Amino acid sequence: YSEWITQPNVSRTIARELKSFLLEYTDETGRSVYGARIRTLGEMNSESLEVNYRHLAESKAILALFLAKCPEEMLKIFDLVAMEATELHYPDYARIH
Amino acid sequence: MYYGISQFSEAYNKILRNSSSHSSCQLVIFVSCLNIDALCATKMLSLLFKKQLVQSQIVPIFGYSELRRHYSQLDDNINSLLLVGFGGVIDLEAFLEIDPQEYVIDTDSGEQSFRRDIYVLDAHRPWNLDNIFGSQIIQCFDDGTVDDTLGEQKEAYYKLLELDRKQRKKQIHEYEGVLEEYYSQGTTVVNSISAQIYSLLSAIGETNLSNLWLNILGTTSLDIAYAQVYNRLYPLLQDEVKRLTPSSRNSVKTPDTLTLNIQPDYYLFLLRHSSLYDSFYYSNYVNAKLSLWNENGKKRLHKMFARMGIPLSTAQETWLYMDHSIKRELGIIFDKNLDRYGLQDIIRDGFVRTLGYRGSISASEFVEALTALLEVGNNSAQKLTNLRKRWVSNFWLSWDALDDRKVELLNRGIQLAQDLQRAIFNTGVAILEKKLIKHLRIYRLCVLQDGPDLDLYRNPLTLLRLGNWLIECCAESEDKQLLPMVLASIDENTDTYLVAGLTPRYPRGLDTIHTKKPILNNFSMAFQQITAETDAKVRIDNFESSIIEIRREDLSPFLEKLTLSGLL
Repeated sequence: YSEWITQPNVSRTIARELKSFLLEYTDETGRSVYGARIRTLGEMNSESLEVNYRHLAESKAILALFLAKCPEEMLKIFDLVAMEATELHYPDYARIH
Repeated sequence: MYYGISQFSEAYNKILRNSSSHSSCQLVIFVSCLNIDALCATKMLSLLFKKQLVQSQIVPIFGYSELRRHYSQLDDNINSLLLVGFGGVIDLEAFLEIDPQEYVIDTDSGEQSFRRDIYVLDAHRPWNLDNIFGSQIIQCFDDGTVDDTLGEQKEAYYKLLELDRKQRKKQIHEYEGVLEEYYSQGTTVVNSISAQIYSLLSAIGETNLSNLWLNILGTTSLDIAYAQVYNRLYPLLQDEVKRLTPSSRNSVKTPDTLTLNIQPDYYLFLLRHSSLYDSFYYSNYVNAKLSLWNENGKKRLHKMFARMGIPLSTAQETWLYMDHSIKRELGIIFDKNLDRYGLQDIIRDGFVRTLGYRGSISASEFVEALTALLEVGNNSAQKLTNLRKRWVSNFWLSWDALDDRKVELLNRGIQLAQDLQRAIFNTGVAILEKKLIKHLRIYRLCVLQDGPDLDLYRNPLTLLRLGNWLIECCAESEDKQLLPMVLASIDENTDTYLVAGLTPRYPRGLDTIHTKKPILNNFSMAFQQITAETDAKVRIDNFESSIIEIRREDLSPFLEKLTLSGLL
């Protein structure tokens, strides 16, 4: 399993799905609560990026199981997707963190 | 047209020859307290006189009756008295109650020589012709701009002078109607006193960098009161700068070298010498645009700051301590972001001057420091005389600060400006959250009863600054139309209310034609009307008609009359 996750091809596909549900997946609301946390943490000017682990299993859950099994690499992927969301919602919020 | 623009130099030479006595002083200077442009003009006159070595006494005044009693104190031999921007509209001669026949020496051909000749340069617009033309002792410097436009009014006034029949009666009545047409008009200013003073200097050709610099400062002071006038005079100031720019280009900065630049300025108080966050924080225009008074204002401020990508702790730290690597890029960053927020109109070119390695100081920063030093540099009527003395002292302190060597005093005024902006912000947010404004659809009414700094607030300039901030806040709220601004403050030491009647003002950047027409302060006429009948013992001795001191108990009937008054 971990060797399969190690493939950067798999990692990039997961990155695509991660960016997809990050803003596109607006669970139970007309707006993505994760997108709401984005640029709010930007306003807070912090680095945490809380997820709650929910709306993840609720969002097709394959990413959820993948994380639960082999986190570290897709945590790094989450950090990357955080970078793109960062500069997206707040341009220039890069190089702050 | 008592004094032609070109004839200003001729009048100046006449004043010289009248007071051409190095042995004996024949010149006295009377200046309105609490006016930046007045201080600039006084500096102008002082430098001119020290060029001519003419003996002179300089006196700061705040009250009209103070002017009268001082004039009583004055010796008749003084053939030269100058007035700076105060009382021009009111008939000073009537206020002075002078007899020209006493004053005229050798009436005969006819010439009018007086042992005291009083020359009045006024910034106020109504410009009473009888004040201008009733007495030759009253010497009025005329911009011409009002005077030529007053040609119909001037000829009507002349006809009234001639006629002292039904057809002639109705003609006189029509002339009186015209008088009332330019009467009942809220006085304003269209000419920064420094501007025409420097024009006269150019006529004499004695202009230096400092003269133009001080003219810039006076105009910048006028900017908030009349933005459009500042904008109109701005190209003239820039052109004169070019006229006086040194030939040397981009020379290495050395302590001897002093340079004044025309570079983009951001409508943030003390921006260079304060931080970024704070400069945004107490900026009245920024506050009104962002509603910073409320918590959501702060939220939006943090959002926009992060939009520039500026780290917070970096933002609250001072501009001077900022790394230049970001400091250079700031302007384009705002260009990219302010527009997205609509805050782009705040960027505009300004005059910032530097000397040696002291640093560059905005003219806006300079005038803010001057205003601060004026405000807080230092029975009940006796207490009010004490406050007038302290205000004169603050005037002298600001005068002294204009000198280059008192950079330390300038920094003190800077600190006072920071503190005053902070306190004004606190008071404004307090009244806004508590909704202490109570608009009566004739005028938005707020009053000061509780809270600290009322002693600071009863200082007229502090009240004026708070009024400007609240006018800016209301105007940026375009949902509610422009309405008169009335503000009343209490002093427990005097136990009577302090009132200033602020005319409504368009938001900055409002170049629409309906915003081109200025607003006239109906407050002044209402106050004069109340003084005329059923007066509540208000004080109008102050050179500002809008600012009025009233018994706290008698203010409620005053408000009732204001509601009754239809001119508001």
